[PDB]
Amino acid sequence: AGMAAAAHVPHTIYSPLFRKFVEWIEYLCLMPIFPLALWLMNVYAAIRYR
Amino acid sequence: GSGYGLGLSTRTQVTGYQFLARRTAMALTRWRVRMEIEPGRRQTLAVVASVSAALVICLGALLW
Repeated sequence: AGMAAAAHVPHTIYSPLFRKFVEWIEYLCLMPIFPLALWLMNVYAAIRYR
Repeated sequence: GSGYGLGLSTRTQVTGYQFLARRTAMALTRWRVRMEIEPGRRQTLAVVASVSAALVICLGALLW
């Protein structure tokens, strides 16, 4: 799928609404990392059962 | 050039594109573009209000 996208994206046109949408995916991906890592470290359960 | 690829875009350009799309959609169904009143949006907001009303009842039930 990567090779397919790499070959077709440079010669096509995309409307502003889609370009703005692919941009926000990065921010939506960054936000959950910290809330999830602390969950994996069991911090929320550790504190609630202090 | 020619706007190829996935380059970043300004919020002014986002509404700009979205306006030309609404005007062209109206041309296919009503064959005119004077648009004294814009029913296209009014009919869409009623759908968004229905979906939003349904989710609120789900939150209420989940909280119960």
